Amino acid sequence: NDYRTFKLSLLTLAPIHIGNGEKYTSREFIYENKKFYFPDMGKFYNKMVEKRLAEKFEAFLIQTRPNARNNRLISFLNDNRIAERSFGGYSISETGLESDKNPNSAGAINEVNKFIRDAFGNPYIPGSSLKGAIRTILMNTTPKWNNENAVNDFGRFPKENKNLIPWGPKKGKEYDDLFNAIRVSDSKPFDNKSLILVQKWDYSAKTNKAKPLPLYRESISPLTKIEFEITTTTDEAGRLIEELGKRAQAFYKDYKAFFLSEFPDDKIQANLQYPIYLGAGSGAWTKTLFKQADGILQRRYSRMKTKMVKKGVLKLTKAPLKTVKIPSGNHSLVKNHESFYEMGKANFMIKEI
Amino acid sequence: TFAKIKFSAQIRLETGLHIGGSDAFAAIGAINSPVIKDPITNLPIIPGSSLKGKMRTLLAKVYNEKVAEKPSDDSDILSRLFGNSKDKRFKMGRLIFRDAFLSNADELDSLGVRSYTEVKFENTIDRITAEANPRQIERAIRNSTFDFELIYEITDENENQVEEDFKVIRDGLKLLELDYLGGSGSRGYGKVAFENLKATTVFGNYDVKTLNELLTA
Amino acid sequence: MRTLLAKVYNEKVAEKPSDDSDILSRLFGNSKDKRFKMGRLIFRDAFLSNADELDSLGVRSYTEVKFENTIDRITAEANPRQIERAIRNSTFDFELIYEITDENENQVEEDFKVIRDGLKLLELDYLGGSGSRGYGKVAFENLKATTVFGNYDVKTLNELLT
Amino acid sequence: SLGVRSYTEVKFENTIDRITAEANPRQIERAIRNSTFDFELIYEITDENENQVEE
Amino acid sequence: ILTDENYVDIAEKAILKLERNTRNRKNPDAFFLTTSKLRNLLSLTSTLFDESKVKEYDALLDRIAYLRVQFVYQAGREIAVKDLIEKAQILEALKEIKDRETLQRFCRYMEALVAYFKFYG
Amino acid sequence: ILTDENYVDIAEKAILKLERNTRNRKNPDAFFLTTSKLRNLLSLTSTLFDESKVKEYDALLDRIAYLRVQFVYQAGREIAVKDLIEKAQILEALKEIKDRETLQRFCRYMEALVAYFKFYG
RNA sequence: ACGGAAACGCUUUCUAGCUCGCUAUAAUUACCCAU
RNA sequence: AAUGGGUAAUUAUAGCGAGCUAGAAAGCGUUUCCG
Repeated sequence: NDYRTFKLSLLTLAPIHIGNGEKYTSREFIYENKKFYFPDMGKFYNKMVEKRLAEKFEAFLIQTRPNARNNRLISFLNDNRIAERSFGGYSISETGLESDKNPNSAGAINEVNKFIRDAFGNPYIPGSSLKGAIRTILMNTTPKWNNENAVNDFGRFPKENKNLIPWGPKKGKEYDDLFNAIRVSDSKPFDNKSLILVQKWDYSAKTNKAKPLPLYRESISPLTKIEFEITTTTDEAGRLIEELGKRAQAFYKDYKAFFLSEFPDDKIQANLQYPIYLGAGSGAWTKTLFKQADGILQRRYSRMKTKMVKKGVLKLTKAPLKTVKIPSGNHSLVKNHESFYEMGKANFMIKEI
Repeated sequence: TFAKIKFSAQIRLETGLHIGGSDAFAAIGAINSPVIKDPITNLPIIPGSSLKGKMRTLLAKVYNEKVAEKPSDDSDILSRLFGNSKDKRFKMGRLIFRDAFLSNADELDSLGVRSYTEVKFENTIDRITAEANPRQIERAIRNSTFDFELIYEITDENENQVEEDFKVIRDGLKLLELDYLGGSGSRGYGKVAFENLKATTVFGNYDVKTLNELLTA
Repeated sequence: MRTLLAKVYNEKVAEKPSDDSDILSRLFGNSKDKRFKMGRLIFRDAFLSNADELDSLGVRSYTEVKFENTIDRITAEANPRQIERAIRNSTFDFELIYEITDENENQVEEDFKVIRDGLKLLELDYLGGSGSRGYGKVAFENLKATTVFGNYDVKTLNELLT
Repeated sequence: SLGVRSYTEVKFENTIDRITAEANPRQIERAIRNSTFDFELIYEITDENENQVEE
Repeated sequence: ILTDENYVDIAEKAILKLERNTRNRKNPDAFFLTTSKLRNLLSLTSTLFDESKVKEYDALLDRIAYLRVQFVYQAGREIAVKDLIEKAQILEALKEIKDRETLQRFCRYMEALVAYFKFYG
Repeated sequence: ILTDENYVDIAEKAILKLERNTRNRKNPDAFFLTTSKLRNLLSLTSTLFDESKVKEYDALLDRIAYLRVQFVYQAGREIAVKDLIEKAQILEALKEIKDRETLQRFCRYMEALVAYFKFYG
């Protein structure tokens, strides 16, 4: 009876991609209609061996063309007159903002990522992913854990002192383990049709053109309501969960103070709820207790993909424009044209039972 | 007078539980933390020890005043049903937790199932410097329904209590729904439901008509 | 199988195996009686019958090791166990020599109410080891009686082993 | 060559004392199964048999 | 060809035959093949090694034939992978993969390639 | 090389040759190799030591060849394990593992390494 | 016409009771490359 | 400038590795033949 649950009604106000660690490469999707289709490529290969095209198909996956739509899998169907859907059935619709808006380059996307799913096929946001977003809010807005952390004591600096929040069995003394007493459950498995497959857009202060990037994360469409059960046992983990309305705003206000300053206000959008950042999006300042990582964090990229002289680069999408119209008037949901959202910007509200 | 009482509940998952083992020769870039399977059928199972370890350790905060340091210090309502090795008369007490193997072998199929165990990639993200540390753990899939087969054991010592020793069974079948049935538990991993309980008498001609109707509240 | 049958046929709590009643002691034997030694039943060790049938299937080794830590009650430590146990569908040849002494009289049919019930309690209780944590669930199948020594008719008895 | 390092196995058993349930272990040594022992029974024939060498 | 005895020292000698970056002697002996490129080939094989222990061969051979697609496609572009599959006889090892024991041998042969790549790196 | 007489004092002298944390003299003499890292190598060998007592050598040598994968992969990353397998001659001991008696000797040689690690810790 | 003859080292006995493979862990980071 | 491509990291980390009860317990230690 010491348990007391919560209902974190997560509302996506941004493209949110989560998980699965694997990717559909190029030549593994067909742009037949104005909707994508991701077959089972073992089942695709078995039908095509029966249609006697396997030597042509391996000769298809070696030669490039100056055009790009003839280097996708739909050209192998039209040059050999394939007339069935019939494969490992998974298909999403599209918007037109996936590829370059110009028609010639349309449907020539490459290397989409995947979204985490169960073995049934219906996607969900897992509880392990939603809990890592809560932990950074609970990291950065305590004054006791955001101290001079990340003592290496050996070798190279990136070693965070993970033994700063008590979590182990800790022999002799009594088991406290705060994060054992915060128990984030998974989502309900929602539908495939809220997936829009955005691409990542980098935006810096200098070089004001927002450069494209060939990431093609299949993300959740915004304005989708996803609920979570978060059950807490003890008093200390009990109090830190309804406090999140004052913790996530205090996180984001400290996170508006830099990396959301020094930018135009056009690309950044409003909050309208309690803000939170899920995975695979704006990172390294959201997936980071950020005050002690700024000096340290840029050491890892003295490379060709060099992290800039400033803090970092803004992470952006191009998703279809929607409004909520919840305040007096239609809430404009952006401060620009041309469909820029920032990736991973979620919102929630919390309530017991 | 001697009697045995069987409880054929059905353990249906909502978040997929991870009762681990260790495949010692696992692989690189594969499941480095598997679930325990049935050794022939390779279906994921729930052992009775993971059930009995979560029945007792959740009823040791409810039906145990002067909270126990060891399992030998349980305050002799819990030791009467879960056994107590440091006692003259409580060794092997009256409950047998049979393993819940699998029931819906072909009801999970015709929903679309490649394998009966899903694989989840999980990534300990270092907060400072954003280092990544992935892990791949197995889970029994969402709508998997297991065969709970708890067996009660009536001697001539049981007299008045018989029925007192089922509210602790009914609450153990209820305090675990508010918790996880093992697992990398904090994140999801066994938020489980104990559906359609049914007590029957499998030996000794004992009546369970008044016994069933206190398991439906 | 004695202690399961001890809870049915004693009428008082026997503090010793010698204090079991005269229906247990004339099957399992008693040492304090000079009349119930050389007990009637002879139990032989059960070996793997289906060692070839567990071969060519999804199992490789005939024993699987189960990893089983405990959790400390107040400090939540761990202490990992590795308890070996036989795999699921192993089938064991079981034989149950009963010796019809000339003093048996009409007790032969009373004993088979006891042995079958001893085989029916083992299908409800466990068989060896950590039985309140699983590890039991023994099913006796293909129960039938044959006369390995002559001059007895089990035609009206194999229906009791249905 | 059917690898056996010592020809006598050691079987571990116990006793569960009734009403106290405290075990009482035991280590009894047994010759292993496919040991084959040579048996020689000798029936001696004299003139005092008189057609009893088939009974 | 690779048997249950020699599927590791073939894989060790294969990694040593990968020609290094003899150019640009600052931080020398680096391979043209890179780590995250090789793990793409392993993630193919180290999900059949899991499913072979659970499923049979005949309900699984559709993904096995698609390895011959992937190991050619990943090596048809970005020529350092073609340097692997010609030296480490990958495409020849997929010719003989007729059983679960050989499926679990080639999927384990790829893990020896990732091991000595990480060791000699 | 290790025989039935010397497979323990070789393993004792191996652990003493592991270079300590000479840096950071608060709680000194700690090893760069850690306990839970070493047990990953033992769990490999202390499941062949069980199956060698039950099975024959020829129906078991596929997992034996994969030890040469694992002891290189676990030592190719996180260099403190490479400090073990160069000092404790692990990869040389896997060259001579042709019989059940040597398989039960190396799998018992690893247990002496875990023993003196726990003792000198 | 053997310090011999006849004599089962044997009867009864569960390797058993207690024990969660658990604890912490966003599949994520970086922003270019080819000509 | 357009075009065509993604690329590089980490692949589990740290802990426990069994603990405690019982360690044999009841009988028979010669009987019969014999003077």
